[PDB]
Amino acid sequence: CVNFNFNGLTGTGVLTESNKKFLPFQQFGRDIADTTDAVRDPQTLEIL
Amino acid sequence: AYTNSFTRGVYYPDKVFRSSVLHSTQDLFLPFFSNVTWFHNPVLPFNDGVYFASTEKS
Ligand SMILES: *[C@@H]1O[C@H](CO)[C@@H](O)[C@H](O)[C@H]1NC(C)=O
Ligand SMILES: *[C@@H]1O[C@H](CO)[C@@H](O)[C@H](O)[C@H]1NC(C)=O
Repeated sequence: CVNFNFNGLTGTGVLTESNKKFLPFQQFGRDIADTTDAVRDPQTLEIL
Repeated sequence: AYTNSFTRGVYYPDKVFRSSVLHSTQDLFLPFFSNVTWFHNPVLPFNDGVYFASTEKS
């Protein structure tokens, strides 16, 4: 459990290795109910 | 000249990922089945953004 602040967004949660395939230009995920779901790490090209 | 913009002019309004979702968003878009000016170097206005398209062979 970490309090995290990615490029422009901030939150609290656990970051885990993902299973999704973000596009090269996509940064922040979003669930159906307008909630942040996944992020692109600014340095490592891995989706969390 | 004029032409029909059938269903063109849709652009990702942000850098946000969404899967299997129907999202409602309001912004500047090209209205469906509207008039688009067709040219064969005139100066044009830039009121609130411009969609530009080109067919090229050379
Ligand atoms: C950012 O820098 C690190 C080392 O400081 C490097 O390993 C990484 O590949 C770099 N990322 C990009 C996208 O250049
Ligand atoms: C395009 O222009 C013609 C006449 O120039 C007009 O009859 C037509 O309604 C226009 N298209 C739209 C979608 O308004």
